[PDB]
Amino acid sequence: NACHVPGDQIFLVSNSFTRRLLTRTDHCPKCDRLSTFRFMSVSGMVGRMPYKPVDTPGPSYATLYWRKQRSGKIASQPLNEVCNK
Amino acid sequence: TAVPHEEARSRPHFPAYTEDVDQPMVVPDGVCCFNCDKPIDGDDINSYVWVPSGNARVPTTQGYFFHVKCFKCWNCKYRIIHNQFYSKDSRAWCLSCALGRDIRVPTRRWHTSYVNTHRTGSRLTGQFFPRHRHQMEFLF
Amino acid sequence: FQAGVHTPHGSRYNAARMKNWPVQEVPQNFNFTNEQRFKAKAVPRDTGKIPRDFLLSVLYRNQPCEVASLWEHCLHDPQIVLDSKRHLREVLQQARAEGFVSFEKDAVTDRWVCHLTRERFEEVRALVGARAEAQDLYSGLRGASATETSAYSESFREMNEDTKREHFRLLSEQVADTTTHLRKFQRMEMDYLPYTDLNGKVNFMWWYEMSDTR
Amino acid sequence: YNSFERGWKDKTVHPLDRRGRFNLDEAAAELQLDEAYVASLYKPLHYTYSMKGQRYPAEQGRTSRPGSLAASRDRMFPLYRRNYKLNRELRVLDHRRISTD
Amino acid sequence: QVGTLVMSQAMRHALMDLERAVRRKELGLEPNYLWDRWGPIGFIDGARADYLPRFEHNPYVDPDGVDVTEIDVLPFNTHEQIRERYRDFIEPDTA
Amino acid sequence: RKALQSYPVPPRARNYERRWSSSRTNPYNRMFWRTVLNEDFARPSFWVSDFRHKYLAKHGMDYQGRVPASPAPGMYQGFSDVHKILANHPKPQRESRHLPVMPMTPRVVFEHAQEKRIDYAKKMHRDRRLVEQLRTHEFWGWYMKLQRVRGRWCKEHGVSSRGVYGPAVDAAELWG
RNA sequence: AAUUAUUAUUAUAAAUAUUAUUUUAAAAAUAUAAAAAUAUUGUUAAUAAAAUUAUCAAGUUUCAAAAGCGUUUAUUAAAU
Ligand SMILES: [Zn+2]
Ligand SMILES: [Zn+2]
Ligand SMILES: [Zn+2]
Repeated sequence: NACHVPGDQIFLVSNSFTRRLLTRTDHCPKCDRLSTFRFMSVSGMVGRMPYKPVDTPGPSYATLYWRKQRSGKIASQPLNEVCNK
Repeated sequence: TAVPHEEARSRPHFPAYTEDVDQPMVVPDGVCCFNCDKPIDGDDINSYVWVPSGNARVPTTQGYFFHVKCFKCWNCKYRIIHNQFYSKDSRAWCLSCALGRDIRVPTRRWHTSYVNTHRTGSRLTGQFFPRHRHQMEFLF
Repeated sequence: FQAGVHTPHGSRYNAARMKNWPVQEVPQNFNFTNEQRFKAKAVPRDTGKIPRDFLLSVLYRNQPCEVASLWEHCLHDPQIVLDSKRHLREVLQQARAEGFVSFEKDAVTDRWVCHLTRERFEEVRALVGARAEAQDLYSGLRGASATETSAYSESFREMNEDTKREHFRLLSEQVADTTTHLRKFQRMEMDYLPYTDLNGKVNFMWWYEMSDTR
Repeated sequence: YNSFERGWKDKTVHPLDRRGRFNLDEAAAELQLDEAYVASLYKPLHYTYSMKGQRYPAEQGRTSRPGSLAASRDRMFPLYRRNYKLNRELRVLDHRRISTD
Repeated sequence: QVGTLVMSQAMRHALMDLERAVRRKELGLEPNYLWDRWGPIGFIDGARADYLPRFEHNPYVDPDGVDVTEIDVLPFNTHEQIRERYRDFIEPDTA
Repeated sequence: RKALQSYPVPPRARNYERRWSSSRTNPYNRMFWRTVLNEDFARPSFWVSDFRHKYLAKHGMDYQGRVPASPAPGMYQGFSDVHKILANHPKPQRESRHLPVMPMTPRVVFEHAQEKRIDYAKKMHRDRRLVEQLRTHEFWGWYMKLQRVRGRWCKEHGVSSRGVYGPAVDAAELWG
């Protein structure tokens, strides 16, 4: 939902920061500096549309496949925790 | 894409914002002009015309790279009309000259193509989000 | 994080305590309803530099390390900046996406091994260098009688002749017992504060110092 | 509008873009970009280069009135005077560059 | 003026191609002077003739890293300091 | 309507006609495939396609080689607006051996006036982001001074900035 | 174009500026339609070529009558 010079992140955009939507400026963690991000794809909405369920627009078939890699197959590390504290 | 058929976009012919979370699609560091061979600024700029020919790999880790001013036909030295070029032995040749034809001067702008910069003209095609089976979605 | 709320009792993880958070006891009758177990929106953990600079110095020591017994190592460092098993795993997701660590199931076994990725491997080697360069300053023995540990210079060099792998074995549990005494008389208490960047993403700025209680 | 009476005033001038105070020429010195040029980037291109543009009539400045002296368009708007060195140097083709004989 | 030749833009691009041919054999490489493939029909190599008041968007590029620019040829103004600098190229061989 | 012979270069977009056809853009990519694919489409451009008829006569053969481009010096000397009795090539030369020079027709000079106003545009953009990557680049660098000076002040004044409650509502890591 | 009006005058070129003209406490019509169970043409001279949509905006089939694809001031077995 936003990438980098070489990396990615994720964020739901409001109405107020619609200007910064296409390309941002942010701290790229695969670096130590602010670097301009892009908008590789959508991941939902910041609020409800009238008369519609919680996931009115739906994230995507795409941004889900990005999620199913981040959370997804964590089977490398249910060790050190699963959801507990 | 995979997008079996009848699911791709129809009126503009292509979906906006090719999501590419599978492979990040960044400009490489060992990058260089195909036509000129001078190293290219990493990513801070749109002085380079980055043609990622879908998945390319061979021209560079990603697709061919050209500074906006090295994007001319090498043999005839004018612009690449309608931007279809012909990679002749690692020096982009104009299709008409590279094809044997000889009409060797255009009308509008001679030594600089009409091209877009940094793939912005090449993102009408190639590698939309579901670039493969990608069934990891609905499987458990 | 409290003893009996999200976690079973007695699981008071002996790691960096959060600052000002009073650990209070809950009766051993407690249990959420079948739905409150799940609402429970936790507090987000720092994954920034100081944990990611501290975790990697661990995984640089124990280069191939079974993930299961990884947490039992970060507890051992005097500079543990990690609140609990949850914080480690979230940092371990961060450092995973950064490209620093790379889990591989240890083919001969069925457990993954946090391998420091060869891509950014030469970065952490420098990174572990600066901290050690800046850590040996503090110790009151480094500088008072440097010759007390000049007995160590030769030994460990000639130790690596016969039993280097067996030397540090006892040294490993030795520090594990001596870092606990410290961790009873001082811990790195983490005081955090939220803040909103120009892009409206509320996140927390952190810092850590050592609380002296004795 | 914290006015209580709207007008040509108390219309909060920039209820956004809070990162004010840009020292262009100071910043232009870091980029080594001809301080006179950089400041021109940040005003409508009508005002600096020899481009077709639309000017407001009060901006043009009035003849010498009984109430006020002749207020030329420059002495009231100094940083809008076109710089025709900077135009020519950038936008027009010099005899030199095509002198063939 | 005494001897300072009025160098048209065509010249200061003909004196660039000469200087670029010097630097090459000053680098030790082969000085492939452009106008020694230039014959009575134009480029003998059957190539498109490179016309001299060359556009600034078609600068002659040699992938050997030779620098010649306006700062280079402006001192070679008068007749004398080229007949000795580019002696080896402007002069034909009669042997 | 401003006859095309007035424009320095003939116009890019060429509007036509067709009451029953509404689309601004000329369909290129069709005018391109023909021409590239079919040799004949574009008139031979006399010279590069003469020089046969002069090889065949003087050599008894088809030329059977790639014809040189850039017409020889001395050809088409009476012509004045060649541009068609050629490709768009320049009027070749005099019958001389002087180095090739573009005869600065009103057209060639205009192209110079583009490749300077192309370098002009790409330069006014290239250094907007160069100063835009100071303003926002330094605004962040300064904003983090703010969250630091706010970070320092919010510890001595003890404003935890996390609600009316004490941290004992935080330590639960519930909502409350 | 009667104007400071519908109004990017598209000859060019370029691509991240936090460039800066839009009153206001209601229901009728109306312009208009978000939302929403059944029904599917019973409405009508006649449904189906009839805005946009991330729920990604596309009816299928048969028969009869009907040429060229250009071109028209009441737009077609007009006139080419
Ligand atoms: Zn990055
Ligand atoms: Zn290039
Ligand atoms: Zn060519």
